[PDB]
Amino acid sequence: HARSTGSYSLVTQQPLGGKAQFGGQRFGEMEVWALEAYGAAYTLQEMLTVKSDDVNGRTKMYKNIVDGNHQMEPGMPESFNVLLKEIRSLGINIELEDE
Amino acid sequence: TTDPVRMYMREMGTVELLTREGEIDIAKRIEDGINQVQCSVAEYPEAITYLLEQYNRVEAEEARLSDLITGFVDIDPELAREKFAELRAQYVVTRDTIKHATAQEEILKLSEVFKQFRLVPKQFDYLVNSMRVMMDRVRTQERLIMKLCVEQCKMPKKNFITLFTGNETSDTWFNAAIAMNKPWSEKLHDVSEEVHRALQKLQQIEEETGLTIEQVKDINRRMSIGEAKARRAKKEMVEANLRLVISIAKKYTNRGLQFLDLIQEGNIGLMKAVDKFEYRRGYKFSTYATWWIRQAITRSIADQARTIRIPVHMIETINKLNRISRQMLQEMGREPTPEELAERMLMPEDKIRKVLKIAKEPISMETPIGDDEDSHLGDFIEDTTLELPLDSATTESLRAATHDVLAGLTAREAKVLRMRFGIDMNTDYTLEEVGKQFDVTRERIRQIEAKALRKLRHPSRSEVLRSFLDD
Amino acid sequence: EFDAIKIALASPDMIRSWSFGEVKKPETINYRTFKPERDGLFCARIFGPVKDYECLCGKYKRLKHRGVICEKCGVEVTQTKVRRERMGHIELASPTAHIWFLKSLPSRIGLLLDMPLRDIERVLYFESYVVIEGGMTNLERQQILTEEQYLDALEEFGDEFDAKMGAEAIQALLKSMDLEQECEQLREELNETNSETKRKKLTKRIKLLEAFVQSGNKPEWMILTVLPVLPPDLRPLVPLDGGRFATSDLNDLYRRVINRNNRLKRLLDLAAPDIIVRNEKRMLQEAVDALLDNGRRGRAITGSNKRPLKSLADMIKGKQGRFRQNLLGKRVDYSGRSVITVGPYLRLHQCGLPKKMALELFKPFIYGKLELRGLATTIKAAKKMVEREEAVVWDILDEVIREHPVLLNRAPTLHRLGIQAFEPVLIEGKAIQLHPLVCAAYNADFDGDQMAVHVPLTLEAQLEARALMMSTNNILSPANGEPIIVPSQDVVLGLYYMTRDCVNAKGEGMVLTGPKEAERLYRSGLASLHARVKVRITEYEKDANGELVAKTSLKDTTVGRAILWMIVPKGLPYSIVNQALGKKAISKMLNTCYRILGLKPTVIFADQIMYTGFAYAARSGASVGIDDMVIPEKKHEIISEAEAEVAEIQEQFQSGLVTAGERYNKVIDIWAAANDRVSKAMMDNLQTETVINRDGQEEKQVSFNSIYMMADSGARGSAAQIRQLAGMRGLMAKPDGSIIETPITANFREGLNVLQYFISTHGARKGLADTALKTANSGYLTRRLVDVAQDLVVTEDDCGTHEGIMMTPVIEGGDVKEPLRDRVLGRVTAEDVLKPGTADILVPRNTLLHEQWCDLLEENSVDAVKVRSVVSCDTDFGVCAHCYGRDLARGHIINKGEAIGVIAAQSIGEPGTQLTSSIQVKNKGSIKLSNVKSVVNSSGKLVITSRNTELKLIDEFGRTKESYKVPYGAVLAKGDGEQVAGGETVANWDPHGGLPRVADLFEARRPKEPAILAEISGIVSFGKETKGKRRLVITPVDGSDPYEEMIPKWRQLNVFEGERVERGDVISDGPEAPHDILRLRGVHAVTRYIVNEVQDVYRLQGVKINDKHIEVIVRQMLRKATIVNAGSSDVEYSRVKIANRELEANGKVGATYSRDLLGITKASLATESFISAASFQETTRVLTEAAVAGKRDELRGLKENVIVGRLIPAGTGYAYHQDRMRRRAA
DNA sequence: GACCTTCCCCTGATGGGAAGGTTTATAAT
DNA sequence: AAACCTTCCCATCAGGGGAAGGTC
Ligand SMILES: [Mg+2]
Ligand SMILES: [Zn+2]
Ligand SMILES: [Zn+2]
Repeated sequence: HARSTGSYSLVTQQPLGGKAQFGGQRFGEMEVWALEAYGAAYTLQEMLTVKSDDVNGRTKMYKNIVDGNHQMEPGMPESFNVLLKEIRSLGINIELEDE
Repeated sequence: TTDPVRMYMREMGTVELLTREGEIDIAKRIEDGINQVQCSVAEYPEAITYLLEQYNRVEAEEARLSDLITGFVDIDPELAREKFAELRAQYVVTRDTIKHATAQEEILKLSEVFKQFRLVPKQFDYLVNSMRVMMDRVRTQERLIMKLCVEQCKMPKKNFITLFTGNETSDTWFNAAIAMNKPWSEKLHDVSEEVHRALQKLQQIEEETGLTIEQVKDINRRMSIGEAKARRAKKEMVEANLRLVISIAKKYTNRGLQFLDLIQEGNIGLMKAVDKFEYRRGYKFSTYATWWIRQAITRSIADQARTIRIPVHMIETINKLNRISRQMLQEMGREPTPEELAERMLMPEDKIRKVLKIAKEPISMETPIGDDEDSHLGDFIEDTTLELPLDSATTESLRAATHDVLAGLTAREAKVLRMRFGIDMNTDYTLEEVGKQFDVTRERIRQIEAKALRKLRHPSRSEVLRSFLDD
Repeated sequence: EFDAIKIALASPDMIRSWSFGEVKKPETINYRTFKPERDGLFCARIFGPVKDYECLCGKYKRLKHRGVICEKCGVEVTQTKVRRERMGHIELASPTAHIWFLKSLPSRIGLLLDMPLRDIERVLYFESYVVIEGGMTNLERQQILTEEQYLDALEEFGDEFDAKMGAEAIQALLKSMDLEQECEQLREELNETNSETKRKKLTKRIKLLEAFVQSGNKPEWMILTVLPVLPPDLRPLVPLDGGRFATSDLNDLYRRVINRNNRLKRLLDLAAPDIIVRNEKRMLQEAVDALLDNGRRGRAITGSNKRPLKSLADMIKGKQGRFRQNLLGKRVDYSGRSVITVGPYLRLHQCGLPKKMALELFKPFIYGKLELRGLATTIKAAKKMVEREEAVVWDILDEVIREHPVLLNRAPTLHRLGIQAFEPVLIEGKAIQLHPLVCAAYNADFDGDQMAVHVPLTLEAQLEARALMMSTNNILSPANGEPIIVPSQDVVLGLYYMTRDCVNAKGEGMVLTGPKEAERLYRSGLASLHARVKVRITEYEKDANGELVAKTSLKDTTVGRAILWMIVPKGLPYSIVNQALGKKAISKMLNTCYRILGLKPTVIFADQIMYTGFAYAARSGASVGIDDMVIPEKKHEIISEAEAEVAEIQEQFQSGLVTAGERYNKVIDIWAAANDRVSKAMMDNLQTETVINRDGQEEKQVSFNSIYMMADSGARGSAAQIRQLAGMRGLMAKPDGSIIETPITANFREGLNVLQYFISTHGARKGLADTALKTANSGYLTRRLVDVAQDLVVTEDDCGTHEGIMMTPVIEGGDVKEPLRDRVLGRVTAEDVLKPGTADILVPRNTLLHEQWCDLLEENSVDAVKVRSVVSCDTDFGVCAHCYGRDLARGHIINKGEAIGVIAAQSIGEPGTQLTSSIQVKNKGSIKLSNVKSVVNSSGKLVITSRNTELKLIDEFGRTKESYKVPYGAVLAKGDGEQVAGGETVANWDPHGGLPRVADLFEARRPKEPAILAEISGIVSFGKETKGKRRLVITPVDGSDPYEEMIPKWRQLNVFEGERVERGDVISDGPEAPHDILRLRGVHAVTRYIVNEVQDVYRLQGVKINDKHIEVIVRQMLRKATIVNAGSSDVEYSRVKIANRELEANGKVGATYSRDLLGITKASLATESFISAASFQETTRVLTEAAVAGKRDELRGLKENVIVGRLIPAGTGYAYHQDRMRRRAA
């Protein structure tokens, strides 16, 4: 099975790992470690930024890939904003500082 | 144990039960307190002036007869015409005779005819609040006139109470303390405006409530005692019969609602059944309290069970449909037909399917999917909101194609098209809207638009745009 | 757009800041319109519109009037996505404590008042009152009382005496509390009063106070006055198939909190008694706490389902869910998977990718490249063109694949090689072709295993897949310099088959010009392949200045080795192809090729070797049949003989000559010594089986049995499987370990019978389960390793320390296990190492000890090299390139930016899945004792008196090649510094593990039977009689003598009484505690210990890993320390080491330190970044604690960055972070 | 040409109905 | 669960008016 651009989970904007073949492959922690071992940094980023999360990253990367321009515009993983919500909805206040 | 259900289950074992003695014993105490607070209103001219306004408006179609009175301690509609002029036998004997010597022992017989008319608690509470607002109004003036002399002029509190206790009406006490030559005396001429005019809202009360400033304090002084008696009795009542609420609440286990929620929503109905109970009828309290307890549990369930709240009526109707389908399992052998309950029920036929269609419950997204793996329902949930990128690219391409094509037409047609449609502009414009700032109106634009849409309908200038249509 | 993540306490007003409304009605979508209800949990007015750029009422639909709150509903028509950002709050009626600040082990509210937890828990449940701010009364400021205690207490003091009950009391107590005045008082209680008891909680309470102030957040906020709600998009109610609605448990819990708060307010305004309202308050606290963390009070279940609903905190921690299954590992687009197969024709750099897979994968590239070349009008048309499978799109796909690397991954990713980049090769079908040479690195077979593909997007990810991840760039493993690319089964078999010779092959002994003619002989069918023919061959060897010189000459060889010579590269000589050429030989040949000619030649050499191997191994027949297994005709006898050897032992036990556990060994020993007979019966009959006439003279040579060549080549069949194949297979034992006195007596060829198969079944089950259930064990170990490592990267050029660990060969017992050259290769010297003569220079201060210096130091007798290590390096938040070493896929110095921590953790984690009389000197030399006390006795010879005694051997070189230990009272026949003959017995006396092991070694766990150590020199002395345990005093020599200790008498001693014993001596026997090894010895001794022990368990089986890696873990274990004095200073080692040393450069006095020893899981606990900790550690705790302190994370590291989705500060990310951080903060 | 009858669009009525609220009396712990 | 009752929101019906059509 293989997938390039499929659906996404509602809760966390991640490629639906269902639909039994149309779903995206899982890139667990060990895979991230293997990437960390090499100097590959943009590979890991585009993995967990463009190809999974970043409601804008997927769209921008796709609109670029067709223009012959292979360049990612990394944003913010939606899972992390959801984590900020789930932590801040508690009696915990998490925030971000300067540019 | 830990769980807060244990704190409660053994918090009631303290106050011993009350049967055959307790009930009738402390109900008399309840009534003996409300009798103290009731006669407090018996002497309140504002209550008379307020009763006249709400009385004559009953004969003018505003307020119902049985909506202002629960009865008379003296369901008969004929017992009314006989107690609306016989009670005035003391109405005008003490009011216009102040012109106030013999008007001191003739106030009880005028107030006696005022305790034979049981008003509905709705207006009764307004009367209690009326006396409360009168006390607060009178008192505001005292807490004004006091701190204007003590906290400002530095006078002893006792020299204030000594000169104030007894008058509380005129200025004969204030201007008399000027000759005391005390250290606070020389500071009484500056506040002679915040204390003199202060009686304008204090002394005037006397001509409204027809009573001295001090009597207004006596009334509430005893009224508070009466209401305290009532409170202290009813709390013990509900504490005693508390166990009954649990006995009733244990009949609703899997009601989409925790146990303590049920027992509490039932305690509310227990309190309600208490406040509206008369020990005179003889009927035991266990029979009466059960109605309000069980109803405040049932309706509460109907209101807090479903995550999607449903009006009470629908809950009743659905449960009835379920009952009929239950008692017919043994008749049909397995289960009734869909259009069968239509007749057994009072409702019509076609409403059954909708009533049952909406009767679904939400499934927790954490419900593990098949294979029993950690995979849950919330993992297979898609997102049909975001448009796929394969279409976003088409949008960004059509934008440019339309831009180039429109830039191929004339200037007039260009702005007219970008106007009639919301192209690269906030909010497209109507016909006369375009004509408003294009110097020729109402049909000029109607011709320009058709001409441009035709110059684009022609090929060799539409191929690019025409490809974007695929059907 | 951000470079700092902070976490602080949530104030009841800072909550009202975010909230866009107050949810009042505990409702949802209506019931009949499916529309949100006013002030409900989904209220569009409070949170946000249902549709996109559309209001709930339906009056404003156009995208024009965006910012406007339609007075109809109050719903500002905007992006519906904002319903994911829209917070909310609830006006809680009665105060409610936050469970997290009361239930966590360091109970925040608990030691914020020094008030024990069991007291506050009684106050909350409304089962006791509590005093507050008494001032001057009979009661304190914090004191508990019961019903009857509060009864006649208000009469004594109506005013100035307040005492509340429940959450109101706890809160108001936290409000009137002075976190300032109390602090100034707790300072002296730690100053004067001794007795650690007076310093147990105080030393941690003063810290909570001062940090509670320094952060800024106030203690009253420990009680949630306003409960914030979660956006409805994070807890959707979305419908589903069939009409059923799917909701989250967060809803049920929120709805509960709202219901109960409403009920409480209704009572408070309905004039209810206390027995009702106090029950409602507790129900409210219960619901709120179960909403934040469900499973700490009573585990509030859900509705129709019995399963407990998931609360807020539960949506963060755990291997499942957020932070572990979301932010570190996510699914990805542009990927796939399939069943992998062979693919020999492929090069070592390319892999076969199925066509349809490539089409679906590169869809976005295909569309654009089509619309560009004038073949598709617009993107939509290109979609239909590829959806129709038009012919042109195949060539378009071939144009887009061209040099576009892809990534292949094997399901368990142990090491970094688990993901490797290959060059796509379009292929028909659906199977993924994989290169056989890489199957070793991937650790995959072709029995159905599946692999995943990943397509890079950025030009960067395409370059990193060519210059970092490409297959031909990863040849030698980083864990050990040995190449990870070595021929497997078929290849080595074909080569070994060619490089063989019998004696009488068709036309042997003749001569030929060279390889061309030898192949002309083989292919024609005139000559054999195994002939002993000697021919001429030109062996190139670049000599004398680097100039290639081809010296042609004749040599003795075979027709086969000479043919194989055609593949061999230029620089390599002919001696590499003159042997049997087994697996263990082909590998070393390829290794010499690599470090002689370079990367580029080695690659093509490997590919050629594979092709030729497979071809020859195929055409050699090379099969197996029933007749191949040669059952020794002596078997029958050899069996019955040892079968009757027990018939005497049986009567020996039946009469009473031997007891049970005595004749047991009588059977076991004769059976074990008889199994060698049957095993060697087929062995010596199979190693010389084939018998042929050399020119006409009968003679036996190396056998040609099909099964045996597979063994002598190492292709598949090992040695034990041979003893099992033809002869009977041993004796099994029950799970007890009771080996059965009933061995197997039948072989595998003849066939096992019913009885014998049962014990085999147990053996099989033990192996199967022990290997299967071990997966999670090794995985867990390597996981904790990576969590202790990550932040460690190579940044600093050179630290500037001469320290260096002292590298000496392992030489132990009989013979060396690993020479000094290995544990020094590629490392760096610390101090100038010289010849055996003093005042010389064999090597300067610090230089890369590559192969050259290795040979140079090997010439001399210098067996002791001072090498710098990572355990000792002057560097802050990193390491210096020199101290690490060089080891990589290249022999060059480690680059500035590679994250050595992760690669080391993997280098230890991948090999984890493989684990579970007198002395006789050998070599000639001279006896050299070490640390021994001796005394002459009757015999005149020498006897040892010191328990510890080393027996080195100073040969004519001056080195040590022998090291034996001899116990107390030994028999010596030479003495110290005495000459010995060829194996003279100079010693005589009367003698009267796995992965769970290395886990303990890393965790620094205290041993079961510790061994006391000495703290100073001097004569030791006894002391007071046996009271409870015993005593022992320390008698120093010159300095102060306050040291002593209590050692139980139930534990035997070893140290000598009236004898000097230096610090760190063996005061008793048993294992050793690393904590006690750091104090009395130092920082180098402990690391030298952990490495030497952890290396043994791996040395047992076939595992080799450079000490460097383990050194990195040791260095990460002592990153903490304890301060001895205070000094001029006002914990972390690096931070204090710089912060106090900057003022120590100033004339101000410094503060001394003491390295602490934290296990890999205890060191991963404390870390500058709190996010990285809460990622794997106990999230719920970590966040609570790092929240009260107002801790501030700047991320500075790996896992944090991958969380927020940023270029990791390492490698390619380290260069970007370099250029950014340079001008950053400057 | 007016006068009477006719033909369509706003005010506001006001019939219908869904949704809520208050009581219910043998005792009932 | 049934019984009698008030508020609100519905989506629709007599009634008014501004002109409109057609002829003794
Ligand atoms: Mg396999
Ligand atoms: Zn609106
Ligand atoms: Zn260094």
